[PDB]
Amino acid sequence: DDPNFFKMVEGFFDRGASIVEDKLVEDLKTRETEEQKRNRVRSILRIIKPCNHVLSLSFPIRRDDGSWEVIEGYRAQHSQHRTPCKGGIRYSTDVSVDEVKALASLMTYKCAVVDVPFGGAKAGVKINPKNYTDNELEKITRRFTMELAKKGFIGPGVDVPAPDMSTGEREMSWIADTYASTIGHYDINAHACVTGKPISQGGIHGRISATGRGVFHGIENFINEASYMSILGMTPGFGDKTFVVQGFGNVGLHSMRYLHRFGAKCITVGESDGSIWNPDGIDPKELEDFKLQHGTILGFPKAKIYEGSILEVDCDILIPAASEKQLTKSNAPRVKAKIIAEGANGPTTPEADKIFLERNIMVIPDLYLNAGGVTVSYFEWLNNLNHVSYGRLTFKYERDSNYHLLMSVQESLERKFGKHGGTIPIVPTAEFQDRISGASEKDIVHSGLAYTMERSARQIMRTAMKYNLGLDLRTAAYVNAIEKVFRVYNEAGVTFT
Amino acid sequence: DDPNFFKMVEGFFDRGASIVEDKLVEDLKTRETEEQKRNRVRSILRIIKPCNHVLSLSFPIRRDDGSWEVIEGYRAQHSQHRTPCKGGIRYSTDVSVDEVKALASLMTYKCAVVDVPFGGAKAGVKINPKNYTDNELEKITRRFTMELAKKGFIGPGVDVPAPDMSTGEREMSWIADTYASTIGHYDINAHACVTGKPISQGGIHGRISATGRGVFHGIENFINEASYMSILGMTPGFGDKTFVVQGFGNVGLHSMRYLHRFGAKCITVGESDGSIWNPDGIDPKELEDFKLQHGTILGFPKAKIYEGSILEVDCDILIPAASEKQLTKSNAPRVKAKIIAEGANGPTTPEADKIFLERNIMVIPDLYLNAGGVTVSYFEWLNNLNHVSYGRLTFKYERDSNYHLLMSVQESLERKFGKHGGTIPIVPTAEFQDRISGASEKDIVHSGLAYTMERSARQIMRTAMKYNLGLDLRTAAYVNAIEKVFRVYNEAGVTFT
Amino acid sequence: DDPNFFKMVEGFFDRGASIVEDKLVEDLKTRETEEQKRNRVRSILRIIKPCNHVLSLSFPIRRDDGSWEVIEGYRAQHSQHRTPCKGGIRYSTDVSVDEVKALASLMTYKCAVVDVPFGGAKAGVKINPKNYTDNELEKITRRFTMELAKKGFIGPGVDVPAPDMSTGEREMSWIADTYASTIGHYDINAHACVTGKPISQGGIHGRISATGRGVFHGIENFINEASYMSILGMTPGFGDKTFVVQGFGNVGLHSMRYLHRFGAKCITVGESDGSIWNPDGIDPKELEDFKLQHGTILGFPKAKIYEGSILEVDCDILIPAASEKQLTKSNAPRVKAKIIAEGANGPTTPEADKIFLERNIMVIPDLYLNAGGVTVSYFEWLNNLNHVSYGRLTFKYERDSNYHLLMSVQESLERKFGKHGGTIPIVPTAEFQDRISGASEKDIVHSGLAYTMERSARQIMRTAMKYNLGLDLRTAAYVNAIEKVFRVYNEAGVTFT
Ligand SMILES: NC(=O)C1=CN([C@@H]2O[C@H](COP(=O)(O)OP(=O)(O)OC[C@H]3O[C@@H](n4cnc5c(N)ncnc54)[C@H](O)[C@@H]3O)[C@@H](O)[C@H]2O)C=CC1
Ligand SMILES: NC(=O)C1=CN([C@@H]2O[C@H](COP(=O)(O)OP(=O)(O)OC[C@H]3O[C@@H](n4cnc5c(N)ncnc54)[C@H](O)[C@@H]3O)[C@@H](O)[C@H]2O)C=CC1
Ligand SMILES: NC(=O)C1=CN([C@@H]2O[C@H](COP(=O)(O)OP(=O)(O)OC[C@H]3O[C@@H](n4cnc5c(N)ncnc54)[C@H](O)[C@@H]3O)[C@@H](O)[C@H]2O)C=CC1
Ligand SMILES: NC(=O)C1=CN([C@@H]2O[C@H](COP(=O)(O)OP(=O)(O)OC[C@H]3O[C@@H](n4cnc5c(N)ncnc54)[C@H](O)[C@@H]3O)[C@@H](O)[C@H]2O)C=CC1
Ligand SMILES: NC(=O)C1=CN([C@@H]2O[C@H](COP(=O)(O)OP(=O)(O)OC[C@H]3O[C@@H](n4cnc5c(N)ncnc54)[C@H](O)[C@@H]3O)[C@@H](O)[C@H]2O)C=CC1
Ligand SMILES: NC(=O)C1=CN([C@@H]2O[C@H](COP(=O)(O)OP(=O)(O)OC[C@H]3O[C@@H](n4cnc5c(N)ncnc54)[C@H](O)[C@@H]3O)[C@@H](O)[C@H]2O)C=CC1
Ligand SMILES: Nc1nc2c(ncn2[C@@H]2O[C@H](COP(=O)(O)OP(=O)(O)OP(=O)(O)O)[C@@H](O)[C@H]2O)c(=O)[nH]1
Ligand SMILES: Nc1nc2c(ncn2[C@@H]2O[C@H](COP(=O)(O)OP(=O)(O)OP(=O)(O)O)[C@@H](O)[C@H]2O)c(=O)[nH]1
Ligand SMILES: Nc1nc2c(ncn2[C@@H]2O[C@H](COP(=O)(O)OP(=O)(O)OP(=O)(O)O)[C@@H](O)[C@H]2O)c(=O)[nH]1
Repeated sequence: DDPNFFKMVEGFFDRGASIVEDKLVEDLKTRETEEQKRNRVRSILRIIKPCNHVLSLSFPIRRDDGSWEVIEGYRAQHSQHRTPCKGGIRYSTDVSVDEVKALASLMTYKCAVVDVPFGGAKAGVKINPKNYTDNELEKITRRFTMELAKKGFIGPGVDVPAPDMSTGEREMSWIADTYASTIGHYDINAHACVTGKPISQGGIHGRISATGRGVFHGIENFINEASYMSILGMTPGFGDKTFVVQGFGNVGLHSMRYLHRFGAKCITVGESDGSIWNPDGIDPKELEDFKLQHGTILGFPKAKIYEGSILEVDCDILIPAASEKQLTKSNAPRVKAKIIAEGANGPTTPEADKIFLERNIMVIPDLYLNAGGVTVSYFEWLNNLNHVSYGRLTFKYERDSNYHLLMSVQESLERKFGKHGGTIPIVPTAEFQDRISGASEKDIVHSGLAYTMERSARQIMRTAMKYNLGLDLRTAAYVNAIEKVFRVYNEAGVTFT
Repeated sequence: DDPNFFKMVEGFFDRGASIVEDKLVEDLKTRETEEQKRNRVRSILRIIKPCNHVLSLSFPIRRDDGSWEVIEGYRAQHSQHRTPCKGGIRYSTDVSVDEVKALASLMTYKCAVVDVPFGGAKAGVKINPKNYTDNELEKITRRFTMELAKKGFIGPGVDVPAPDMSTGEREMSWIADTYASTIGHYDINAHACVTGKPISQGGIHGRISATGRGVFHGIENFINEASYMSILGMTPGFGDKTFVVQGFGNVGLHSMRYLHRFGAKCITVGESDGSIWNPDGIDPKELEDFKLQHGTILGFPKAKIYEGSILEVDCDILIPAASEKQLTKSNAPRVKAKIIAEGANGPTTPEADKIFLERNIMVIPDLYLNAGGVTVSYFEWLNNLNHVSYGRLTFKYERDSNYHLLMSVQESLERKFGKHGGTIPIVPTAEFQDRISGASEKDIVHSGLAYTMERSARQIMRTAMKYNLGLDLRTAAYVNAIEKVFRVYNEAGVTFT
Repeated sequence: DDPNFFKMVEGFFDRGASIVEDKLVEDLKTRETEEQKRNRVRSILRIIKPCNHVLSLSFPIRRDDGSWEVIEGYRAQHSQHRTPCKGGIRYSTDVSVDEVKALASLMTYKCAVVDVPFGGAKAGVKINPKNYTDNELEKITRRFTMELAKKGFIGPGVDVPAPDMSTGEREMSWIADTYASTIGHYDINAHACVTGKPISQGGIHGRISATGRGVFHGIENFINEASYMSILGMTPGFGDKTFVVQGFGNVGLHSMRYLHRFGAKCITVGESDGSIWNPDGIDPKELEDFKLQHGTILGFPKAKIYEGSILEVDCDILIPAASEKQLTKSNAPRVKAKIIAEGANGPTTPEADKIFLERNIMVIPDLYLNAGGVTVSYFEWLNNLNHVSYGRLTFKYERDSNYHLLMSVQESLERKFGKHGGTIPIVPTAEFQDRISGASEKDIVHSGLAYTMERSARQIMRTAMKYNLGLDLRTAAYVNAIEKVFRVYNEAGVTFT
């Protein structure tokens, strides 16, 4: 059980088309024959599936010891029905076009599941950042954008890179600075070419913790749904149950704190080295220190090394957040859990899905969970496309206008019950007192994220009941994804051909 | 005491770096040695200080008598950490690269003190507009932009000119029309290349009086601060004290009315010709007529000519708003005032500062006062970048929604106290009645300006206490300025070098 | 014996580097250590070898029956040391990135062997032109350029497509017309984006027969070299020996006529269907008719069907001109020939080379033979980059000036021997009479091609003796190729890295 990662995501898309194909002909309003309309649907589905562009590079670089190297680099743009196309830049010696093509596809559907205006994209670099000088990573990241930009694969109108595995705000700043100063110098939207930038360079409050909140608001939108918890046989709530984490990195890290702050007791955590198992809870603050002190989660003196993979650890909510294809046909029989959230991108093989549906354990699709990161990188790309600190124009104004609603209510009452002259004191609460001056930059993020992953969780529930998919929310997700991208191709007069 | 105007502003920047350098190493989070980190700070400070681009021109023109002339023209772009770069266009026979370089620097800090997304810039033209036909000024202004545009010094992504000395809305319209019709024709943001345009050409309510409000809200934010007025030995309030004005032009003019309407009695006013001294108040309306009738503030029959410079006149609030370096080591001993506001750009020599701190008289930095003009020209550049009359989308909607808050409150009460059926009339006040339909174009200006210069006045107070700078708010201003521009260079991975 | 076609061409490049590496260190003039210089050479060699860009596409098309299809399309740009990059566009259901990458590499060396200023490139389309309407091929070819152009893979400054397998002047006209009218409309060099265009659309006399002349002048430059014919044991001349042809298409066709007109008796010919064997000669005119009448070379009533592959036919000069990898380890033992020319691109597997060197049969590298086609498509790209019919400016002038050389010689003699008054008639010959008006468009082609493949044949001979490669001219060719591309990288300061 190790399919070509692109043949796998295609496999999910397949079961999606196998169910939509019927409810999609009846919504096609053209005037043709029944079979003809189906010969129209299946055709458009064959256009969605493949990637529309897969660039492939090679970089002469000069390492600090003067020697040269080549660096294969990739970038796919899955679909063009929606511009621009976002997608992270991954640094790993395990990246390939067969991987990038699929990760590129997912973000075409992630962005469709959470209603974000972007096509899919993804860029890889065969590289191990743990090997190279922090000068060499600059000469590599800047060259990698110099190559893309001149071939039309970076720019606020075509593609928007983003952080991903083994990349952070450090790299994303090198990109925005190279693009702004070479190609899109005159363009007013220069700095808006990448997301995940540092705050001082045009970022957004909580771009790092963005994905974590995703995993959080996702789990919350289901744990607090009794219709499934009655099936899974658990309790709506967090402090009553626990969870584990694969891949203590950005997702895994912030998936903890936001899920740790509400009573859910993070049992264990692991990484490429080993596992750290404590059935009583690990402080996400303290462990975060060792990643900056001891280089690994190992040695953590408030837990122990675990002779076994996290995926088999007894818990309540499994969260693979480290790499692809981790759960598989050989790990599925030994999960011993109830819910498998997904921070990583397609961490479950399609063979293991049936076993999970068979074992009666709910799998929440990665299309829905790690989509939080996108929906915040959208606010960033949209922040620095308007050139204004959101809400700055109307801080002093909203603060005044609200002080005149409450006043008018007061002045109005002091004429009806004011016969005694009694001063009715209409004053804000503690909560409203914060929201007087309006929506600050952080407020729309903590809301626009919690809202985007509210509508999405419904549209997934609303579908899985319409088609009776039970706990295969994944298939229900692709249905909502495919139905949306279809109406774009259908009405667009797909081509000039 | 007549330093090179660029060696002067550098001198202020110096005393700024001399205090930040310590509290800035500890905020640098890189992993190096102490001395190394200081070898990193001082280096970045040497990058901020100089101008990154100083163009220099020469114009063949054809005067109306057919003769040719050359016209030296300058433009500096101080820093590029923030695009675009705004900066006025000054017409004076006293402009030079040594001047423009410094005025360019100030606006890099002005924009940093009031948190406005622009680098600094400034453009000069060795010219005397009082000499040339109002046709020749067009052939000069249009040629001056034709030259800049083709070399990448005008355009909504690089630079945005603005009014300044001896230029008004007349000139700024010639620029926007030349740029829109030659270089950026196809660009959607063509007309957004300059600010200070006429309203019919995309201006903003009160762009002329914008700078005056700055000087006003600045003074107000300090006069109403007892912590200093206890030191200066005066009273928080305006009608109890007076003020004078140097340079009756745009700043000086509107600095009067907005400071005249609140009881502060404008004692005198002067210009290149002479002074007009009346210890009982000059009507800013009446005097404004003579500038359009008698060509000068002289002859004003409700005052007298003053055999002396304004800077020595007895008053309470001195406002130099005419030119640079006016106060100096020779004028400082004879100020006879309490507060010296600054409408002009660096009207005080650094030598006179010590004398002012010694004489125990508070000097409000020009970085803070005339920054109002920028913060409104930002709203303009941001108005005509969105292509919509701000608030037009939601006039009829907010008006309705507010009529349903007040109604719901009424309908809610008529069920609790409505046992008598008594019609509770929840109706807006007089004030709220204006703010029903929402934020109009003028409302955000009168607020966004009053708000921007609220946060700034605090950050300056908040610093001058943290470092104990007493009344040298100027040094406190640069500290806040330098700390902000530093975090941009620091995190940006300053160069690809 | 069926290596990955890119692992094969790499294999030749390898044996090339294995011999140059020594004679290339001594020509490196930098000041380093011996081993260091070798750590510099091997590094640059690792930069040359891989492709710098390999795009990959997918086309929604609308077949005439209304159904949709996807069409994978590829394009590689091997190297960028020389812009633009030429390369054909092949239509075949057997194309893939693993093929295009190598064919792209060859043209980086072809162009280096014949000193033509282009990097390598190649574009494929998984398609069978024998299946689609001649309308559908237009909707496919135009879309394929629309996709490339917007991503910077067509244009006289980056890439220049050209005819190749299953494409002719029909397709190349659709490309030039689509590019000229969409992307490079304003560009003055629009129509110069592709070569192989029809004459009326900016072609060159004999662009079709261009490659054939290549195969001809190549063979001639060796057959008339006794130094090898003494080794091979044959006779310098054509009418005394015969030859066969694989792949009667463009190359194979015109390889016949130009080699048929000089006595060499074309024995047989074959194609995807079958062979046509006549040991007495096939009229290239008559057989050309059946390709336009009977759809195949079969049925040709002046020969017979041959139960066997051409590659084993007894002859004197074998010319595979149909596809890749035709000769191989299984066909090498049964060649029964003396010289194997190569019209096709790498039609010989590296394993069969040793067998050919062992069997003492000379293999002429495809790098040298089919390079004629490029050297004419260069004249085209250079014709329509100058916007003038070459030689038109000086037809009437050269005709006059020559009539004054011959006259002056006459007038000069009629003073020395003119004592008798005898009219010396200095008049042109028959041959010169043609070349009076100068170099017409066709003359430079028939010369610039015959000349380009003169210098190249020497530099290959001049190398194979310097290094004693005997009859492995192929390895001698790559040596001259690598030595040239190396001096470009070496001196260029290879990167900004
Ligand atoms: N971080 C983000 O912004 C986003 C991340 N994701 C997904 O989340 C996943 C992880 O987040 P990242 O930020 O990439 O974390 P990261 O970039 O910090 O690295 C993940 C960590 O997991 C560990 N790990 C990697 N492979 C492993 C394996 N096979 N077994 C055990 N441990 C392993 C590594 O030590 C690494 O520290 C990624 O796979 C990505 O697909 C998706 C969207 C946004
Ligand atoms: N290089 C570029 O083109 C960049 C452009 N931008 C744009 O600027 C706007 C900034 O808004 P926000 O940062 O959200 O406001 P904000 O109030 O969130 O500002 C965040 C930080 O930026 C600093 N800052 C503000 N103005 C500055 C200036 N003129 N110079 C140096 N530092 C300054 C402030 O001190 C604050 O610490 C964004 O909308 C973005 O579109 C932002 C970053 C880089
Ligand atoms: N007006 C604006 O939009 C802004 C102005 N400023 C600063 O405000 C100052 C004045 O405002 P402007 O609009 O330029 O005024 P303005 O362009 O109307 O001219 C200033 C007036 O002051 C008088 N004056 C000039 N030099 C003088 C001297 N040495 N002694 C006595 N009188 C003199 C002149 O007669 C002139 O009428 C300028 O120096 C400029 O740096 C700063 C930001 C924006
Ligand atoms: N040349 C250009 O490209 C210009 C573009 N603009 C853009 O147009 C927008 C206009 O909004 P505001 O002026 O703030 O609205 P507004 O309500 O403030 O309009 C101000 C004046 O413009 C006049 N006006 C409005 N639409 C007009 C039209 N179609 N033709 C002639 N006059 C008209 C109105 O009568 C009004 O007196 C701005 O956002 C600006 O971005 C503005 C000026 C010039
Ligand atoms: N024609 C040109 O302009 C140039 C051609 N070449 C090379 O010359 C070769 C042939 O020239 P083209 O113009 O492509 O000819 P073409 O495009 O007319 O087709 C070649 C012919 O050979 C036959 N053929 C193909 N594969 C075969 C196989 N496996 N067995 C038997 N017969 C087969 C086909 O029936 C076809 O008619 C190509 O492989 C190409 O690499 C190289 C440079 C320029
Ligand atoms: N669409 C475009 O931009 C094209 C531009 N060109 C340029 O035009 C130049 C033409 O030179 P050659 O064709 O080598 O000269 P040529 O003497 O070889 O002309 C070849 C044919 O073109 C025809 N022709 C010449 N001028 C014409 C015109 N104004 N309208 C229609 N047909 C005409 C002639 O009758 C002749 O049959 C080339 O240098 C090429 O650069 C050529 C073809 C297409
Ligand atoms: N690595 C790390 N990041 C943190 C930590 N605390 C907060 N952050 C991030 O830094 C940002 C600033 O935190 P706050 O000032 O508390 O604002 P906030 O958004 O209310 O913080 P949260 O509610 O925890 O998301 C947050 O949005 C988080 O994304 C922490 O302890 N460790
Ligand atoms: N030169 C000059 N300008 C004026 C005068 N009165 C108003 N203005 C400017 O013209 C604009 C229109 O004035 P109003 O209709 O009163 O609107 P406003 O913003 O409430 O006016 P103010 O509150 O005085 O700023 C104002 O914003 C001022 O900038 C005046 O008497 N003389
Ligand atoms: N298919 C085909 N093409 C031909 C034939 N004869 C000539 N051509 C091509 O058409 C062009 C015009 O031929 P010519 O007028 O004889 O000029 P040319 O260049 O002297 O012809 P060649 O010397 O045979 O190359 C030639 O350059 C050939 O490329 C032919 O019989 N069949």
